[PDB]
Amino acid sequence: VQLVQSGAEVKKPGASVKVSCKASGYIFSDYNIHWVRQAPGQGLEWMGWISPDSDDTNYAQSFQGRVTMTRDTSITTVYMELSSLRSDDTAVYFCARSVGYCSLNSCQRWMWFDTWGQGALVTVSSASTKGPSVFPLAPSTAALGCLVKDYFPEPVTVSWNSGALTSGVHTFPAVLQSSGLYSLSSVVTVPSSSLGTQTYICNVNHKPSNTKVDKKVEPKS
Amino acid sequence: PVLTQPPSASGPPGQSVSISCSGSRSNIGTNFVYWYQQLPGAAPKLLIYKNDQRPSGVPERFFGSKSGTSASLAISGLRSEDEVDYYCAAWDDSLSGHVFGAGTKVTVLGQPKAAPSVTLFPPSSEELQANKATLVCLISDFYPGAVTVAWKADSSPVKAGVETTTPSKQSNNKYAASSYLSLTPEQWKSHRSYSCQVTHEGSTVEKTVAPTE
Amino acid sequence: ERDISTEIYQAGNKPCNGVAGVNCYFPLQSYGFRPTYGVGHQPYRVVVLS
Amino acid sequence: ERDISTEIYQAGNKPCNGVAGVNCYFPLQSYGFRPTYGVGHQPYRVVVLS
Amino acid sequence: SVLYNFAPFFAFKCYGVSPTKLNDLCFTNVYADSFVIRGNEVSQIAPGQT
Ligand SMILES: *[C@@H]1O[C@H](CO)[C@@H](O)[C@H](O)[C@H]1NC(C)=O
Repeated sequence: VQLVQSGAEVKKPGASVKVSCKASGYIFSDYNIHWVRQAPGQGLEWMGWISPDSDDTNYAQSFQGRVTMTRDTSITTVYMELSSLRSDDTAVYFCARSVGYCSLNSCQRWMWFDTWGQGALVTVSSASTKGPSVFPLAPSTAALGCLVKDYFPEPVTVSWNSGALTSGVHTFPAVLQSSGLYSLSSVVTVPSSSLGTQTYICNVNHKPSNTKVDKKVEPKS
Repeated sequence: PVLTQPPSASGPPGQSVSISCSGSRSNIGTNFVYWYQQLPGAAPKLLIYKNDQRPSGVPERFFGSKSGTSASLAISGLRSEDEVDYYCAAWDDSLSGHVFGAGTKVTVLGQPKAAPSVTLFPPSSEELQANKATLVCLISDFYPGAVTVAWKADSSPVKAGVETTTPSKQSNNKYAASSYLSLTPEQWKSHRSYSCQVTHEGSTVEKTVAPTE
Repeated sequence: ERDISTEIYQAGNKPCNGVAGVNCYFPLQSYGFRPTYGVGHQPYRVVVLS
Repeated sequence: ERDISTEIYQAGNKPCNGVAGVNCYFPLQSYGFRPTYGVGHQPYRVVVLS
Repeated sequence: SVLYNFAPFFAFKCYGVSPTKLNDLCFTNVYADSFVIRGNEVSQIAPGQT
């Protein structure tokens, strides 16, 4: 059955982030859950388990006080708070259900994480939460691009001529910046005969800031 | 503790390939070892439990076993499903919890080489009237990824506040890298010109543009 | 119970009495044992005592 | 006399101290306690008096 | 004692009397039969398996 979980967004280091996993269909009094994270550039890492029918809680040998685990039997949800987030914890956290039931330390040989759930990426960085700023750009078929800077947080949606222009649209992946903000570009491939005769519009939307800014790109002579 | 795994193991289709996973004395050798695979951008599933058996809905070509303190997994038939990665899940007593391998990348034994197309974009006059100048130059449609961007002010490689990302796999199995470097607008206007010479396999394409184009 | 036979099995209603058609197949399929084959595709001399 | 131990029991000429799988076996074994079973596999809580 | 020196085994799970106590119970008829199968087939050679 489905084991959907609720993610979060970027936040300052050292505070507390709450992640929740919801269960349905099966009886949530017979199956343990396990909490494993997945960061880019590395593999899976295991943290600990709880039980839905008891107050059992177990921790990894490296996370003894950084994580405390919470049970909500009436709501049929399970919660984790992470205390004092480091820098190298930008990962995808997975709510995993294993068949059977174990509380003892020596019981864990026969458990395998059977029914996984979709994870969500939570992040650690440092920047202010405000809308994107669009930077004009001149061309070097003639190629021209649209630059958007200091948007916080991810993601943004790019459209050209308010969706009327779709051919040749190619966005770019977000770069890392030392100042804590993020940057992105959108370069289109248009013919050079219509560089100035037919002029396009660059648009971008950022739903966490609920702002929309439009421009009018023009090549320089 | 952790287990040693090959970073990459590959095999041509039509036959089988083997993936090894060693362990310590009290990691595999007293405890069972399980095999997990995960699709890119999805959730992992279960393939081998109790070192021999398989759950329902898994084809019979996936087989693995262990003899001593190490285990091996062999897969036969690599068309579209064995390009995913595999993990060697087990249990030990030192960490008192489940421990996982580093990660094995499985590929198959082919795309033509794409020449890089770098386009150095000078800042527009709309940036100059707002007192800003971000020098940008992007490389797209190149394979394999071996690009290296050098910020040259026509007489010397100068690097300051470099923001370089990694190439990403698009829908055409290609790459599109990017690199930004913001400058003070008077510093950009003091330059006679600018160039982004990227070295992709040795086919360096010179792209020098004027500030006034 | 061991069993030895060589007659062609028919998987449908087509009577095959010496031929092997689209639904008539040979019931004795042989292996292939190459060193190219992996760990799980090699012959093991399975002996059982009763 | 109770006995708590997880050392590997050997059943062959080769000695086992941390290796299992071919002739050496882990001594504990877990019950598959399910309510699907009948009358002969249910978990009976047994208390004794001496 | 001339049993365990015939190369390292792959599967020796037993479904009855222990292999080390075989000297302590004396039999009247033991059957021996053998064949070769692929490595993907050793698992289902078992009592009650498909
Ligand atoms: C099986 O017979 C061959 C034939 O000489 C011999 O070399 C080998 O040692 C025998 N196997 C064993 C386990 O003794």
